[PDB]
Amino acid sequence: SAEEKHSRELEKKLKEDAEKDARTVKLLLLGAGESGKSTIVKQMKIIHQDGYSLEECLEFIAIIYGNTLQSILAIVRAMTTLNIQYGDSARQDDARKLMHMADTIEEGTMPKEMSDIIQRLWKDSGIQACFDRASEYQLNDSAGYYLSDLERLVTPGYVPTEQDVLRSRVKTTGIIETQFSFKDLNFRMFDVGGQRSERKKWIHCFEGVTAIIFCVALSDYDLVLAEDEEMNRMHESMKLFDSICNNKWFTDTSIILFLNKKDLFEEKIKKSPLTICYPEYAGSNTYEEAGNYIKVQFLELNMRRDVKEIYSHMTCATDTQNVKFVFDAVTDIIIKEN
Amino acid sequence: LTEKDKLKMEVDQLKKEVTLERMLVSKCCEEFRDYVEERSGEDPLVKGIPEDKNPFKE
Amino acid sequence: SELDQLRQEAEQLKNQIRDARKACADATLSQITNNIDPVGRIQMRTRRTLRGHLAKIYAMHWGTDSRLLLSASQDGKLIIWDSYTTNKVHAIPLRSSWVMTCAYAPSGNYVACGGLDNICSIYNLKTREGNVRVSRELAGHTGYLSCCRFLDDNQIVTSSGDTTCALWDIETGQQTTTFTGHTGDVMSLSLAPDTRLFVSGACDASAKLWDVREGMCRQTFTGHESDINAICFFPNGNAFATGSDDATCRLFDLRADQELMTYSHDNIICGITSVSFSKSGRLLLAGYDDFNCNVWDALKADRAGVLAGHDNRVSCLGVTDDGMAVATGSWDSFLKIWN
Ligand SMILES: Nc1nc2c(ncn2[C@@H]2O[C@H](COP(=O)(O)OP(=O)(O)O)[C@@H](O)[C@H]2O)c(=O)[nH]1
Repeated sequence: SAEEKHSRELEKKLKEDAEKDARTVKLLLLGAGESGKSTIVKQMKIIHQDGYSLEECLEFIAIIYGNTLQSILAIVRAMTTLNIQYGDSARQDDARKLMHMADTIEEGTMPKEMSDIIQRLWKDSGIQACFDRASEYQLNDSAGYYLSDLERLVTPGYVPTEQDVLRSRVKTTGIIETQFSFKDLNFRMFDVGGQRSERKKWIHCFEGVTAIIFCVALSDYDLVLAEDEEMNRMHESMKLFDSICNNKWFTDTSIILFLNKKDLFEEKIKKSPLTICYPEYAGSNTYEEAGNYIKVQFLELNMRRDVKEIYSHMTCATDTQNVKFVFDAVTDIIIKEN
Repeated sequence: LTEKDKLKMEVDQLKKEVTLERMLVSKCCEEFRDYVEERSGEDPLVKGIPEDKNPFKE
Repeated sequence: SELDQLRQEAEQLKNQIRDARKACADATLSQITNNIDPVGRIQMRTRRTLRGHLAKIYAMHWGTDSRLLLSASQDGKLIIWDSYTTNKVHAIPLRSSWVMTCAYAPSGNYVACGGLDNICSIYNLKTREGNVRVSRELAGHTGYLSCCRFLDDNQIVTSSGDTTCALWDIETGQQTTTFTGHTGDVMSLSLAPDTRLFVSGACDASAKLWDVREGMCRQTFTGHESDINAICFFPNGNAFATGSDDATCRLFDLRADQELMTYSHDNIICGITSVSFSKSGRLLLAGYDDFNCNVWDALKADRAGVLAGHDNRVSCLGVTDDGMAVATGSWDSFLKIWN
């Protein structure tokens, strides 16, 4: 029969999908906002999928300009909130103009007049003093990155580099999945992204994934939530991990901890005392001790019956070689364990 | 804002609902019952289906 | 104070709603139906086991011809089956495999689905065979798509984890109306037979009645202890049933603005995932986390039967328009037709 034949056709295709699914590694990325999940996903494209096309990089210019403006306005508004005086009075007029322009120009654009003001502001000592006190307000991680190289970004013929792309941040909703081949296997990595809803209603969807990569921003140890300036970001991240690690749907799941932003952490640890996060901390505020302390705080949240080890890695998600290296280590254990 | 405004709208919905003209349970129930009783006798899942009229027979 | 005085006026208005509710509570359905003969032990047999999905099935919906139905699985496939012959009509590869719902257009011309991608995708069946043409992607929700139902070929209502429901103009992909009010993820919705009203169930443990043309909430129904995961309109459009994580299903009457009956049993302790009335409305069938579908006597609240056959949660179910069969979907990757 025609219908019967068609059904047989569909079935032979379904049979392929099953064979393929059998040889596929599923990786669920989890972690608080700004922990490094989107960046890891961008790295999979750069490392395992031939990076970004010319046009794709060009599409990132608007995002990069948005991020850059957003960063400077944050510092500028903090001048008032923190009561920090400009190094040069003339900067006041620049700030006033920049703020008017901000809600006048099209989103994602960077006029010469704007960049000129931004470069002048960036050079001011008051602005620099405010920038160093980022912990006290909400500032993008890439603020210094883009602002320090603003001239390049606005030079005609400018084409975003992979690092420029990696440093970007775009607001999106919905789950994001990336698929690729590596080590003669298929990989499916997903990040739930902008998911405004209760986790309990969807977390079961991931029962059975090959492994969970939990991202923690080491540098969040002295930051607070944008929406709740009373919630320490690291405490929030710990609650998230506690909830996930001890969840009934992941009793025997392989979990790997990515202690991310080690580069920002390494610099911050020389400025901020870890005790801001852990009052009881009695170690030395060094990259070694402090980072190990944070690692232990997270690992100790694991109350699972199956005591299988939760591997930890100090990472810099924006560093392609670091990620390529860690991911290579990670995948080896997975393949040689699952 | 937010907390107050979500709440201000909460109370704003109640005010509307509080003016609901409710019907008697018994009338509702009786009408519910009569509806079912008029057709349960022909409900395939209540009565079962003679094999010859069952499209899901082998 | 402002907040507190608001907390006050709200509660006062609430204790005022119940009293009004009591005022109309002169009797109970079970009293009114006590003189009715029991339906006896309902014994349905598995007539078909639809095998094809590679993973958990999360949703299904019967075609209005009571023969074709579509199922959604996180294997990233939307399959359209001929339940009579068991022949697969289509096996649509979705852009996102994290689907949580699917609908069949009354016309049979389109199907729709969505999930963690927060989008409701429309597919044109009257175009491609096997796979099919994605005709529209309705973007707008900021939380997962939990349910969707076509009113016709150009309109569809959706419920989301972002706590809202919406009406969409398909040809435009625009949201013609947004339904705000629930304070918890909306898990399910059901259209009144005349498609002029609809009800939704949510994690705020309440159900709400909505006017589709006027976009506002007419009534809100409370009673459940936990999240309402399923909801369904009763055939006469004067009532509907809910299924909740609290191990109970409930029957609510619109006109009386309250529940008429609770369906439970001390030995049934898990959550409900779906609900559906049989053609006459005599039976209320529900899917449970414990792997069964329990059949309830809608009028007498008696557990009349059980549909045991799945080896994992029954995630969805549906009764055909002609009332001849019930289909159950399960996390065990199979769908079964019972008669
Ligand atoms: N310097 C630095 N920036 C990072 C690192 N990991 C992520 N970022 C940046 O921090 C921001 C937030 O990371 P993203 O991946 O968007 O976080 P997500 O919210 O978890 O998706 C982005 O601007 C990233 O480029 C890291 O190790 N070092």
